[PDB]
This record gives sequence, structure tokens and C-alpha cells, in this order.
Amino acid sequence: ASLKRFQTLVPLDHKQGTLFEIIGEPKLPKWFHVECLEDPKRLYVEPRLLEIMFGKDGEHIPHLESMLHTLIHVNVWGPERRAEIWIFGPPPFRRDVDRMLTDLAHYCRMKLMEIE
Amino acid sequence: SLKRFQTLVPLDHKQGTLFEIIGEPKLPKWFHVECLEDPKRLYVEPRLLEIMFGKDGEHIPHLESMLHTLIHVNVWGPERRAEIWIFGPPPFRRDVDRMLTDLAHYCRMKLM
Repeated sequence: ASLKRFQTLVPLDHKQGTLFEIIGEPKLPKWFHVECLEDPKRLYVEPRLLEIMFGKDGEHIPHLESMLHTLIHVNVWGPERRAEIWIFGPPPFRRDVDRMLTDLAHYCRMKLMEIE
Repeated sequence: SLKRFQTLVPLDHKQGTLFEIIGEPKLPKWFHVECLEDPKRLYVEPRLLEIMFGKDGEHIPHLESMLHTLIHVNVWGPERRAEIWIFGPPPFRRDVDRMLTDLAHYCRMKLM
């Protein structure tokens, strides 16, 4: 990616496109299976939404990950480029977590335009 | 955290499964009053509530918007179980029920 680094239970390196790698030797969550690292789902969001959706430095992401049983990885670049939220787990899960994050994004977008 | 927690649609908990919307709030597009006819209840130690949901439940409106489910928190003594009430349905192979008990589990552990 490029770096703002967001919090998560398992920090990953975004190597290239679909390739992610676990950084160092973290204690993994009981529900997390290394195999899920193979096919993550990506969804785009504008960058300014990231900290509204996930809190400052993505501080609420470990809670969300615990609730969803999917890893969340955030890649962010310039203000002019779309951010990428990458989601990791069983495909039956990645689909509905995808709708949840889209629904959350819709909400945060409305609040953004109201708080201004 | 308080005795009333935050939410998109503040409710009065009348008795058991019976709730009522307080006043005339603008409702979320995804929400319909008939949702209140499908409550599910979960129990939790009161101590976990502010860990799970933020001070005074300040994160609940985000959670509700993610889940498309209203969350009502009834709390009593620090002794007895708090009730979490949800008016669904779920967006995952995992019941909103299961996602919230799992959140509580994580928060129980992190509380050590």
C-alpha cells in the first residue's frame, strides 16, 4: 500500500494486489485461519471516511474484527485516491461483512455531510 | 456509562418483549416499526457494556447502522445481568446474536 497504518489484531503487509503477508509473529485469534489470507475481498471507500468508520488510527478495528471474525486491512494513499478496505475470512463471511461495511460507509457519509 | 445508552431510536422498555418508540424521531431508512415485533435478547455482565459499546453507548449508532439492527440496553444492578435487546434480522452467516456474544467474549478477556 502506502502508509497510514491502521490498528488491527493481525498487522499484514500489503505486498501487491491480492498478496498479503503476516508481519512478524503475532499471537493469532482462535478463529483466524492462515488460509483466509489467500482470497481477501476488497471494497473501495473515500479516505476521509476511514477514521469516521473505524475511529482514529482505526482504533475500533480490533473490536470489529472480534465481532465479525474477519481481519480488516486498510490501505490508504493520497486524498485524491480511493482507499481500500480488505477483508479476510471464509467467503460466506466476506460477502455479508462486505454489505455491513458498505452500510456503515453510507451512514458515515451522511454524518460527515451533516456535521460539516 | 449511563442508565440510558445511545441509539438511533430510543425506546421505552415496557415489559419483557414489549417496547415502544419514544416520541417522534426521524427513523433510519432501513428501519420499520414492525421490527420491534422480532426482539432477541442477550445477557451480559453490566461491567462489559461500556467496553463493548463505548461510554454511555456512544458507538451503538454506528454498530446499528453497520448491522441494520436496533440495539436496546437495559441495565440494573452491577450484580445482575444486563440485557441487550436487538430487533433484527442479521447480515452474516453468524447471527447478530452470535456477533454480539463474541464481542462480549473478547471484551471480557480484554478486561483482564
